[PDB]
Amino acid sequence: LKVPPAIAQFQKTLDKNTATQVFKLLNKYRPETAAEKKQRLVAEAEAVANGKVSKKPYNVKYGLNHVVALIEAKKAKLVLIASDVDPIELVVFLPALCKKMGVPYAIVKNKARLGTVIHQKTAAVLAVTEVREEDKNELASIVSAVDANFSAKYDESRRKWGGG
Amino acid sequence: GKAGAARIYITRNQALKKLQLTLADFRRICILKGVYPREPKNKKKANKVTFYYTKDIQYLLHEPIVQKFREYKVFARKLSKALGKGELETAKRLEARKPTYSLDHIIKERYPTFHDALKDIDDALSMLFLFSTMPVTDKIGAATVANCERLCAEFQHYVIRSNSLRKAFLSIKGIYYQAEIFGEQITWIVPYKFAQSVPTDVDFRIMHTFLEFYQALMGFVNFKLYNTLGLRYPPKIDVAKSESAAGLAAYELEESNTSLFSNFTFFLSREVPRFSLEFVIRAFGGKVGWDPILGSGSPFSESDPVITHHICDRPHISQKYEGRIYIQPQWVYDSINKGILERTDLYACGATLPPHLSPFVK
Amino acid sequence: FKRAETFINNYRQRERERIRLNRSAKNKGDIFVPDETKLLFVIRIAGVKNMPPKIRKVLRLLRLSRINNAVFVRNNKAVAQMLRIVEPYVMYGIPNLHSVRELIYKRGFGKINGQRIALSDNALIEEALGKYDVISIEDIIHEIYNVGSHFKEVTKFLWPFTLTPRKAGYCGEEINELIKKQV
Amino acid sequence: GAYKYLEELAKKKQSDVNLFLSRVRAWEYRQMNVIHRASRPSRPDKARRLGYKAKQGYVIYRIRVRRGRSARCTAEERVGRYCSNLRVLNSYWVNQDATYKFFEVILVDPSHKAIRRDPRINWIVNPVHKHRESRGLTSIGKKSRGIGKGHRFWLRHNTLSLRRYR
RNA sequence: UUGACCUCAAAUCAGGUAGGACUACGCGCUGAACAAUAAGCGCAGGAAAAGAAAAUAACCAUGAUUCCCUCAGUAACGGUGAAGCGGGAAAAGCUCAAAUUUGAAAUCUGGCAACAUUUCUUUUGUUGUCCGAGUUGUAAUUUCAA
RNA sequence: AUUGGAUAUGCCAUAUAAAGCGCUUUCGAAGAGUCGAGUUGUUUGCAGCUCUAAAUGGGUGGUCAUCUAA
Repeated sequence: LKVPPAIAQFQKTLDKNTATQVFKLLNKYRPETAAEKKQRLVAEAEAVANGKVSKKPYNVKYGLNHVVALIEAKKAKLVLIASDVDPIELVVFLPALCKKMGVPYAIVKNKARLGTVIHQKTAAVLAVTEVREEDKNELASIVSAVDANFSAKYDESRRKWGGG
Repeated sequence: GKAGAARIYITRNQALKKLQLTLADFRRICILKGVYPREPKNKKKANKVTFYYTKDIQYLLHEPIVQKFREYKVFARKLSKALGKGELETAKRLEARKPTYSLDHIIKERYPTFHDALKDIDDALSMLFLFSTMPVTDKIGAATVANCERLCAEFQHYVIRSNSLRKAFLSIKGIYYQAEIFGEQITWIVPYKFAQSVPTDVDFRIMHTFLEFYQALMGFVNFKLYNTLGLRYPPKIDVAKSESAAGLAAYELEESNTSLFSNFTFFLSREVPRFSLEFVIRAFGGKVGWDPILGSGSPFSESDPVITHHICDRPHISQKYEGRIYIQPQWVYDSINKGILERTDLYACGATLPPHLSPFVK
Repeated sequence: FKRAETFINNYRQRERERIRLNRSAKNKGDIFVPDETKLLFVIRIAGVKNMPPKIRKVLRLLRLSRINNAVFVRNNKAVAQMLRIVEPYVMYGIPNLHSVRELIYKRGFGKINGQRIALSDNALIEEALGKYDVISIEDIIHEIYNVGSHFKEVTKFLWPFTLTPRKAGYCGEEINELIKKQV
Repeated sequence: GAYKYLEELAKKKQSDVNLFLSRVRAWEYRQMNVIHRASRPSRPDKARRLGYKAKQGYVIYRIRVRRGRSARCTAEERVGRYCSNLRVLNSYWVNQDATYKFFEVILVDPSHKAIRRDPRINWIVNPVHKHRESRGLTSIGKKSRGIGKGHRFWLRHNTLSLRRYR
């Protein structure tokens, strides 16, 4: 069959090498688990129950409403869109919104892989907003790779009706 | 067809289907509990292959072993899930809370009285003794091997304290010890300490399950024997002595012809299997000494002249002393089996070894 | 197949190892030389492809031509210097008398007629070591523990132990604990 | 948010993206049953504003009805009969073609504790809401019987009211 | 490969729930004859339905719904036939979707273990722990009167 | 005997919290196969069919007033 360009673009995903390097940075910024969050909070509870100021946390941003709001605020440095969202119209505007806001974006494979980073079964989109000073060069190198391996590549292919 | 001998016996596939358990799980349940194949008189009529009574299958339907096995398998899958997802903390925490099982109900059902368990502990004692010297492998468990060795040491200490040992025979396979506990006769075989190798031909899963059941039965028997005799179950074990290969010296028997060699101080050098010689001497009420090479914690030393008999299988004794004439383990084994002290001169070092008569042979 | 990043990683390790050997040899020719132990147990932890030629030669001399190979050696200045050179790929510790006896009883195998044969019987040991006054496994274990004159001959006759499945460097008495996990 | 984009994309129903998805999914829905369970709504914006929450006790069901009474009213009633233990909350249009009109019906389990302990949907547990679609109490049912406020929308005029003093 | 996710099934698996009856009043659907007519079919409750204006008005303005009186046998229509105002009875208001919690899913069902509680040994919860749901969105916050 | 709403009072109270009012050199999202148009039937409403939207927009009234549906 013949597919529109806005849906055809999801068949051109990021390559295996760049995606593997992307998830190396993502796995450094996983949100703390429900168990790790409870352990941290109970530890501060004992310091309050007996008797007694931190830094801002660092983690990857997830959630469709949350990430779209971060792109519109230009707070996202890298947006990774799942390639197999069951209703495709959930993320069918995200590549266009990321183009309009100047957000480096990529379409990665296995929405399940995105969910594993955030200790969830499934994530439609992940977004890295701001990382530690140690990983500034690692994120910068990834953004340059996404520019070449995803934006410089395809591009002319994403404006063509796929299938048929 | 649908009644009579056909319903009398249940095929292995039919029994597994009724119990809804896999072949490996059914074998483990049959080994852990009491279940044996029962060939019907009319095999053709019984088939309307292995045959088992429907009463055993009916009892095994409500057995918690199958449910526990599923819980272990289900928990193992969840542990694998956590490792793959990358959350190491979840897998590590779930490892501590992993499922376990208890054999107290099975032991009581299989052995309603301690007499039945003691009479059936001959195989358990032999299995524990055989596994006490086997090398640690992937199929076997290091903790299980240590537990089996500790159980064997506790049983030997209890037998020595109670002087329940009756006969000791030296066989090619190993040392056969016959003891009478609570009237029941228990026979165990202790293999010699040699550089053996795994045959790689028997089923390790079945052997491990049998060893685990044997260890549980041995532990329950040891606890009952210690309580009856007033000993503390489990006996205190010294870590430093255990690391020094002290043998039974580490296991302290703290309280919570039985004198054939009582008036004798036997000494052993580093040329004979002192592991069995010390147990036989201890069971006889005598004093047994070992060389520092064989182990630490020896009450006596080689230079001590208080030793009446010096056990040494070597053909030459350069440092032979006075009052400690060399004797052979065959004389000690013959004396223990017959209950009368043998001739030390006949079994002296450098002399022909007299034939060893098997006490079990009548 | 092999990815490009793998070859660079192997190269970086090779350059990393080259500097480390340069550290130990030049201007740092001092070894720890642990005392209170005349015998030590050295086990090759692991090795990588295209390993340094000096490390391979030391492993060949120390009979550590394969990974997870355990060999007992006598404490000496030359042995300590060789151990320091091959420290990254070899773990050393102080064996115990009980551990040595257990290892000989479980995985004790000698080299008879150029072949690794287990010492399941004392007849083979007596024939192989007739001139060394060794006739049983206990005598060989006692000589190794006491580090006698014939211990070097016994070590040559005895094949290297295979303690297949650890930290790197000196482990001390904790190496004997690993022996319990292997035998 | 993303429901602003989803709901403005749902107004261009014959655009390239929407037309391709309408024809692809219409074929897929025809291979399924007449009434089949939906794992998640095909219009998460439209279900969300009609009272659907992604939580236990909320169920989405798809149903196709033949074109050619109100089509949406019959979809609510047929699904309500199919799932007799659930309460029909609302319903909406998801797709159509030359023959079939496809609808998704939001149902709520009045016996689930997550429904009975939630004050915002606690009202549907009361027996007065048994088969709301059957009595014309849903959104399309109310619209069908011309219920509303204004001039755009019997018994008290066919009777003689005789007082005591007259 | 292991292994996650999505499916598709299965279980005499655990916990639930629907049917039928009544039907004076109530709410839908359907329908002839001599009119939302009887019937026919569907579905509730102690009331139901309706209900907090995409409502009237043209005033000095009114203010959810329902019922009564009046408007009125009037306008309009072609004999049918309302409604606004006005007078009474009663009065109560609110909840979501659409906002980034993002300095921390803060939310929820269930299993299990204790502790309570009872129209009640029958009822209904609390606390702890584990699992699941949930980021394709559960809480707090907001509903234009703001 | 079983209960309801208050009163009085003991204890507990996770308040580092949560509200109303007031003020602004900062903001303010509002429901679509619907509205609507054509046409065909049932009794203006409703229903089918064809088509199918907007953003001070849309509805209903007399440029203005009023309301804020799906």
